[PDB]
Amino acid sequence: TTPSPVPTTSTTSA
Amino acid sequence: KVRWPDFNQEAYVGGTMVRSGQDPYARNKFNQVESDKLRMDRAIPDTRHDQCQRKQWRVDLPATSVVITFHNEARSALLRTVVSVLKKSPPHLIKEIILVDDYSNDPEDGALLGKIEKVRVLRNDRREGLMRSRVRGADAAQAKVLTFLDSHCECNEHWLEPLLERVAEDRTRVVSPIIDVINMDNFQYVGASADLKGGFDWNLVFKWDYMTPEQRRSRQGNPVAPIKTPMIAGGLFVMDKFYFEELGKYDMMMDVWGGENLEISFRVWQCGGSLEIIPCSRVGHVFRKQHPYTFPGGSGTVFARNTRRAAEVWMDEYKNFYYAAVPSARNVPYGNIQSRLELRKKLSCKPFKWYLENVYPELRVPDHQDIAFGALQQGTNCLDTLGHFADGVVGVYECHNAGGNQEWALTKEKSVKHMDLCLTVVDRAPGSLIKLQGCREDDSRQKWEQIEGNSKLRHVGSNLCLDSRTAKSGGLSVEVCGPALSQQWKFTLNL
Ligand SMILES: O=c1ccn([C@@H]2O[C@H](COP(=O)(O)OP(=O)(O)O)[C@@H](O)[C@H]2O)c(=O)[nH]1
Ligand SMILES: *[C@H]1O[C@H](CO)[C@H](O)[C@H](O)[C@H]1NC(C)=O
Ligand SMILES: [Mn+2]
Repeated sequence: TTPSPVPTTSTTSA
Repeated sequence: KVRWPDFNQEAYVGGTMVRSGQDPYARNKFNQVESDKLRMDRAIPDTRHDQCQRKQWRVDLPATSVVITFHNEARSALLRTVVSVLKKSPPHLIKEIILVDDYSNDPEDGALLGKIEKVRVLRNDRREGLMRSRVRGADAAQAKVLTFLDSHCECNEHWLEPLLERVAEDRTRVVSPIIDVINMDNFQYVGASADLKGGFDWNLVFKWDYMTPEQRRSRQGNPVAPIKTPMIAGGLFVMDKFYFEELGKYDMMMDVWGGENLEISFRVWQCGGSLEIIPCSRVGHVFRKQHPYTFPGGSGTVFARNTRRAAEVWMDEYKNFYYAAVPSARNVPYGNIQSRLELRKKLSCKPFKWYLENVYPELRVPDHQDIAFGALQQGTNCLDTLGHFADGVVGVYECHNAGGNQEWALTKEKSVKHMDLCLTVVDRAPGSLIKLQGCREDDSRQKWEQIEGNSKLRHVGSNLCLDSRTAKSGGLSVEVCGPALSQQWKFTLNL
């Protein structure tokens, strides 16, 4: 169970 | 009784310092040495958009009661949270700060802060968890508006007024700042991308979603406009106290941490309110990688139980997609939910389908005949088109939970499908790369099946399994099925 994650996302585009 | 600038931070933080030579991360899962080096009123950069500076507020905004719960917080971080509220908020808007000490080991962590102007301390006689602690604080609150903050936050310039302004205008709005990042290693305060908002996958674990191109363009259209969001990025938010009460507070049977953001977000939207992110409001938060405290009962059992209570009340038949993602949750008892179901009925709330269509249409829903769905995972890697098209190879790539090139389904026709493309066994010789080709109904080269307790993917009618052993040399292959780490694949949802 992991805490709230730092705000990031994929570094590429679909 | 002391004004905050006169509070003796060195005496307070002093006894509880990390000992010389000892681990700065052990107690808090952030660097306490770096936290302790900072002044309680340390300057932080103003991360607000320039347009935020051109706003003026009425003096008659409703005051708030700020509720901060904590369990074994670092003294320096807890004090700095309190001081940031007191320093950066117009004092007339701070009715009180209620610290709910959730059975910390040392009661003095909270008790000593009670000497500060505005701060009142409530101590739980046993571990209650953040949901029940927040309810205790909200029940004690004198003001008409509630503000909830974590105990390792730093409020920025004019953070409060923009939130209060929204709620004063419409009590059914539940509003949050943009959450800035306080680095858990060096305690630098930085802004993240404002193109991110809260979301979740069908396992009901919070994630940050990247806005669509149209949402991003809209945001550039007015970078100070309130942003509607499907899911509160927990748990920093402002809510009218009476609305909080009317809508059913929190589910008191939820324990410790987890699930309550999901539950309140579904309840607020389905029952007629809204959730917003307010760009001109900025609060930094120490994000970490591990919880520093224990979960009585087990962190896995607790999270499942809380999440089931949310799913069983709010999600209607969509709860089955949660159980498809987390089949182990079917075994976890979740207690009586009649009080919450009665609440839902009393409030005349919309169905979960309405929430999906109107509030979170970006959440991909499985097709009614899909066999499996979501991402196809191997370790921390995911089946990935790598941006390729027909005739292209496929690969593995770190799972990012952003869908896109990692979105697949195992269809009713046994195809492994992304958009209009299907995994195709163009050459059955073991070791051959597979290819993306247009999906075709009766193509035997496009048929696959889950085997071995949904832990591998076999090409139908063969003894060939999907294998990543060829990933360095050009992509995924078919290989003779065998007991190989590189042949382990599991869909996130098994339907
Ligand atoms: O049993 C608990 C667990 C958490 N907290 C508090 O709830 C807030 C949110 O928890 P945390 O920051 O660990 O979660 P994260 O922000 O990392 O998701 C923090 O102020 C915690 O000190 C609490 O009072 N009792
Ligand atoms: C971005 O491209 C990489 C390959 O360069 C991956 O295919 C990744 O999955 C893509 N990101 C998204 C969100 O699809
Ligand atoms: Mn936190």
